[PDB]
Amino acid sequence: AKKDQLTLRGPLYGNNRSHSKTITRRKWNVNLQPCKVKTADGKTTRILVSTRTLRTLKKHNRLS
Amino acid sequence: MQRIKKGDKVVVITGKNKGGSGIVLKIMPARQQAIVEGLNKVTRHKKKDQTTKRAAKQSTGKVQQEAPIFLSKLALFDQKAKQQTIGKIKYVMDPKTNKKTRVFKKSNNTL
RNA sequence: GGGUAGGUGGUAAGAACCUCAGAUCCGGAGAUUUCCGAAUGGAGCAAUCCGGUAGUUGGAAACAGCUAUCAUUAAUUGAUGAAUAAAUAGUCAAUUAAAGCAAUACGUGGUGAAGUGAAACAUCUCAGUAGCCACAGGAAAAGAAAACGAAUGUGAUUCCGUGUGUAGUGGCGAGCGAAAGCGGAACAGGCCAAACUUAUCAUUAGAUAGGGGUUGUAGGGCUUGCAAUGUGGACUUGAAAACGAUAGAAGAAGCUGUUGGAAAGCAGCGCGCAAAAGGGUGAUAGCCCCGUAUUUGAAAUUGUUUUCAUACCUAGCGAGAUCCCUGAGUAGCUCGGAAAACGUUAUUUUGAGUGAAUCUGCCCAGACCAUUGGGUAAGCCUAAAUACUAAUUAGUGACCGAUAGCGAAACAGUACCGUGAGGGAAAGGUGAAAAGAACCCAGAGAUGGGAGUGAAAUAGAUUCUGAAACCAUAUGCCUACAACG
RNA sequence: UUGUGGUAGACGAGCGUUGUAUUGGAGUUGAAGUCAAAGCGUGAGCAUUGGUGGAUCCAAUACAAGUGAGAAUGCCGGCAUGAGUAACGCUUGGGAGUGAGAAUCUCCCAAACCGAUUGACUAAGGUUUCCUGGACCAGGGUCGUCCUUCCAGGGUUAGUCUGGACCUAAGCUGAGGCUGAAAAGCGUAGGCGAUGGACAACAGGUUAAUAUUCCUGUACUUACAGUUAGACUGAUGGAGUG
RNA sequence: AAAUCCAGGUACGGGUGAAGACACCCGUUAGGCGCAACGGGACGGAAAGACCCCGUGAAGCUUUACUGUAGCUUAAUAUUG
Ligand SMILES: [Mg+2]
Ligand SMILES: [Mg+2]
Ligand SMILES: [Mg+2]
Ligand SMILES: [Mg+2]
Ligand SMILES: [Mg+2]
Ligand SMILES: [Mg+2]
Ligand SMILES: [Mg+2]
Ligand SMILES: [Mg+2]
Ligand SMILES: [Mg+2]
Ligand SMILES: [Mg+2]
Ligand SMILES: [Mg+2]
Ligand SMILES: [Mg+2]
Ligand SMILES: [Mg+2]
Ligand SMILES: [Mg+2]
Ligand SMILES: [Mg+2]
Ligand SMILES: [Mg+2]
Ligand SMILES: [Mg+2]
Ligand SMILES: [Mg+2]
Ligand SMILES: [Mg+2]
Ligand SMILES: [Mg+2]
Ligand SMILES: [Mg+2]
Ligand SMILES: [Mg+2]
Ligand SMILES: [Mg+2]
Ligand SMILES: [Mg+2]
Ligand SMILES: [Mg+2]
Ligand SMILES: [Mg+2]
Ligand SMILES: [Mg+2]
Ligand SMILES: [Mg+2]
Ligand SMILES: [Mg+2]
Ligand SMILES: [Mg+2]
Ligand SMILES: [Mg+2]
Ligand SMILES: [Mg+2]
Ligand SMILES: [Mg+2]
Ligand SMILES: [Mg+2]
Ligand SMILES: [Mg+2]
Ligand SMILES: [Mg+2]
Ligand SMILES: [Mg+2]
Ligand SMILES: [Mg+2]
Ligand SMILES: [Mg+2]
Ligand SMILES: [Mg+2]
Ligand SMILES: [Mg+2]
Ligand SMILES: [Mg+2]
Ligand SMILES: [Mg+2]
Ligand SMILES: [Mg+2]
Ligand SMILES: [Mg+2]
Ligand SMILES: [Mg+2]
Ligand SMILES: [Mg+2]
Ligand SMILES: [Mg+2]
Ligand SMILES: [Mg+2]
Ligand SMILES: [Mg+2]
Repeated sequence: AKKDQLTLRGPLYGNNRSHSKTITRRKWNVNLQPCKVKTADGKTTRILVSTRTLRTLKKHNRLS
Repeated sequence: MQRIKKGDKVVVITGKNKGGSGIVLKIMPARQQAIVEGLNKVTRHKKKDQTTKRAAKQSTGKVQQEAPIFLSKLALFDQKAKQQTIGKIKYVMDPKTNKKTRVFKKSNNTL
């Protein structure tokens, strides 16, 4: 599914309000992007994570 | 235990037959009935049926048998007493054999 | 274990047996439990087909009997091991769990309409309802203040009444509608991270396993002393006792006469009651029977509570130092949404982006700033009051009484309809007792008329009572020149 | 004294049904129900007697309602009218017999239609409808002694036939895996999937009902073991054929 | 068997009437009841008129009617040196 692999945070369903306040259901998807996380110098899996989790990994010196 | 058993003398206290003394030949506990010999004589109109080795003859005319009687209408008959009477019974347990025995309540006669 | 003298389940008579060395029956605990079905050795059109492996018995072997095992996923461990040296991916084996169902009912979460109303309709309402899906539990959810809120104030959560149809929110239209406070039900608060310290990991630890700590009238760590050996838990094992649940035992008291087929009705004279609830017995029985009030009883399984011991957790008030720690892609902010009564806004939440500080700190008191005051976010667990009844036991009804009550009083989700999902009926009563009509007559027989049983046969299996519409028979009157709601 | 027509409508006073609570009463010497009659009321309504019926019911004061049926092309059940009317859905005569009863059943002789079919073998489907004996509740568009109806008993025999234990086509399922709010969708290796491919039996006879299946006669195929003789055997893979 | 059926014992002419009468007013005619026929009438039967209109009804379709939206396209921003 269109979801993170480190965390489980997924899409956010909401309303698409326009002028005249017309209601139409819409879905916000997470910014899934591919990244490779080294683990004990091995198993550099190409996991699909969000940019928020990517920033967390970057500030943690690639720790997960 | 049971008020009426198979064998003891019994009489009827209600109905057309009053004071009918007899011996209980068979007791149906489920239907609360009791077959007493000589009492409740019914005469089924015996037909003729021939489909078996015994049915080839099956000689049956006006055979009078026994009709079952409700157990409530029956009452135990006293024998030990010199003047016999109809009464109710208890369920005392004598410690000599530790076995339950029926005893009348208008006298001290066992069974 | 209880309990007896009958039993071999119903339409059910008969034949043949069993049973007083204690049967049938009731209760507790076990044994066996074919095939399909989560189905799981492989398949498949469900109740079928085709096997592998390791044993063991017959055969001279193929083979055939009799056993046990053989699915997938996840976690742990061990062995083996690619591209490519090492190492992973992968492969294999062992152990432990998961699969599914139902209670037409309650809980949480995700997703989520429309009929309709606004007398049209698009904002809005309907409604976060129906439906779809995931996860449970015996309840679930929530929960111990970065809170309410305006005060010499209250001090987790949950549920009920009021506050009130109030403040408010609404094409300010239809409508929607709290949070404080007050009165009640119940009541409980605990525990981690970081400091600091111990031991070990090529100690590059930034990791593992321990001691220390859990906060707001700030707490804890650092150094230094006094007082402590207790009280209490949401807590483990045992032992003992009490109260029950799953079979049961005992359990009082009436005769006579009359109508009647039959008395229990009626009348006369009595009797018992901690029992006058109820059912049956040929009519309407306190005293005919079974029972009920009351007193009792458990070998075995199981529930609640209490006592004792036993683990685990659980402990106060000072002094100095002025040093350290207190939860970060976090709180805020911007762009689109939403939750709250609010149609987005102080508070809560988040899809994208950015991004702080460290008790002279941070958040809050409906934009915002200053003063005052309140509280300690970014970690976790939490009984009780609360929601519901498919089921077990007892019972009740100014609830129904075969067109009513569940669709279903009978063998009803049946017969039947449809390819299928699905839709879905009608039908109860002889008599106290079958004593269910032997026998005679007519007829081929069913059947009918007598006979017989029965109080009643015009109660006869077409079986309680038997209404009307409808169809026939007959006493009496009228009607064939007569225009008729 | 003034009044009393009346729809929509307003107001007031009452009747009736079921049950409950308090009082009293009747009932196998006959209650409710139910039918009939020449009764009483201003109205809803209320009695008396007799027949049938076989066990409950009545009066008063209050209370609570699933409380009042002539209509809804209303629902259910029964019964009329049309009407003994339309219709009875392609096939004749006679002789003998059974039987209580015969145009309709059995036998015989004809007769008339089918004859690229109303004939014979089977697939699919149907699921006992097949054979024998008995019966004439119901069904048969009449009748019936008769039936594909009902009752009782019986009937389907495979190494070679049709399909599995052999193989694949379209397609289905599909560990891993990919994709997707969830359910799920796609899909690799494997596994299914004939309407196709490969594979050894023919002739006759027999029962009321089975027959390449049972019996007779003559054959063939595939496995396993022992034995004789010869030969080095050669697949999970390659190639040819299929 | 069937649709039909408020109960019927169900004539004609002129008139009347909700405006075209088996049933009303005034006259005329006609013994009771069948059977075989043919359709004049019973505004005959079957179908809560399909035509027309009404309803602040429904549905299908169309467009430069309104409000939106799938898809397509452009830019900013993150992955992004
Ligand atoms: Mg809407
Ligand atoms: Mg025993
Ligand atoms: Mg709407
Ligand atoms: Mg509207
Ligand atoms: Mg409207
Ligand atoms: Mg909880
Ligand atoms: Mg007893
Ligand atoms: Mg007693
Ligand atoms: Mg009684
Ligand atoms: Mg803020
Ligand atoms: Mg809202
Ligand atoms: Mg402070
Ligand atoms: Mg303020
Ligand atoms: Mg804090
Ligand atoms: Mg019913
Ligand atoms: Mg009925
Ligand atoms: Mg069917
Ligand atoms: Mg008779
Ligand atoms: Mg009848
Ligand atoms: Mg009757
Ligand atoms: Mg005359
Ligand atoms: Mg004349
Ligand atoms: Mg005239
Ligand atoms: Mg006249
Ligand atoms: Mg008036
Ligand atoms: Mg009454
Ligand atoms: Mg009467
Ligand atoms: Mg009503
Ligand atoms: Mg009719
Ligand atoms: Mg007729
Ligand atoms: Mg006619
Ligand atoms: Mg005719
Ligand atoms: Mg004709
Ligand atoms: Mg014909
Ligand atoms: Mg003919
Ligand atoms: Mg010809
Ligand atoms: Mg043919
Ligand atoms: Mg059949
Ligand atoms: Mg036959
Ligand atoms: Mg026959
Ligand atoms: Mg016939
Ligand atoms: Mg053969
Ligand atoms: Mg196959
Ligand atoms: Mg084939
Ligand atoms: Mg044949
Ligand atoms: Mg005129
Ligand atoms: Mg109309
Ligand atoms: Mg409109
Ligand atoms: Mg509308
Ligand atoms: Mg772009």
